[PDB]
Amino acid sequence: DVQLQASGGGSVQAGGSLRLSCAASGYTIGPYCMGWFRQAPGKEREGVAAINMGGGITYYADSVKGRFTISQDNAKNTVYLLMNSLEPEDTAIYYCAADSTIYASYYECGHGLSTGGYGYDSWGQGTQVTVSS
Amino acid sequence: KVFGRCELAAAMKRHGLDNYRGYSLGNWVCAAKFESNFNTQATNRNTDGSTDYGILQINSRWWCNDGRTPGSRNLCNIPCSALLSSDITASVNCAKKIVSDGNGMNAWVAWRNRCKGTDVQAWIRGCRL
Ligand code: NA
Ligand code: NA
Ligand code: NA
Ligand code: NA
Ligand code: NA
Ligand code: NA
Repeated sequence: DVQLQASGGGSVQAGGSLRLSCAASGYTIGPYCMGWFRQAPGKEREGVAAINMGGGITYYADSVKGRFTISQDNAKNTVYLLMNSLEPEDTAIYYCAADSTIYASYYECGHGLSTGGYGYDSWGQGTQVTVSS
Repeated sequence: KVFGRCELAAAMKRHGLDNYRGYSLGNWVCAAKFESNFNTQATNRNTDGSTDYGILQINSRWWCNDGRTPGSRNLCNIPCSALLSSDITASVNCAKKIVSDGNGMNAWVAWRNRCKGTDVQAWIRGCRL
């Protein structure tokens, strides 16, 4: 039974930073991918950042490139999202996500980021991030 | 070795892929077509330093050992080079390990996109099986 638990986030002033972390429990092998998605009020959920647990290659949505850094600790099945230079526009519910499929051939975890989370079968409950104007 | 379609179908059936884990033979021949064009020596280098090997392009970060990415897994417990052999036994055995538990042939994206739901039996049509 896969379970993703995240912590961190909260409120901050524009220009500030927050660090999100997420721990997967219930896997024996994998996940293959872990990532962050977010959903602002009344909007569609969108991708933020992803990482291959196998290899650490990272992927970012154009909206956060250069400001956010995603990282992993493969042995502990944990992923982190360092968010610098936050802006009011980054306010949203942030979701930790994982793709549990152990692909046969190489798979780029950034694929799900723009295809509405395709492949990401497990999701956290959601963590609020609020950035003051 | 570049296998002929029926020749590969025949070899996969001899090694037990026909109906393995709910997948009729054509599924496997079709996956191999879109992964390697039936060439056992096919390899592809990925950005993380891993490499995909063989007729089914099995990845070295998880499934086999080539020594190039220290600390990676070797779930099939074989040297990746065995997956480039003209004898497909190692590729077949490792493919059977890949499709186990909740991991179906979706583990092969090309199979999902080019084979899944198609008339896969056409890949073995006309073959002396
Ligand atoms: Na709405
Ligand atoms: Na891991
Ligand atoms: Na998945
Ligand atoms: Na491929
Ligand atoms: Na390996
Ligand atoms: Na299996």
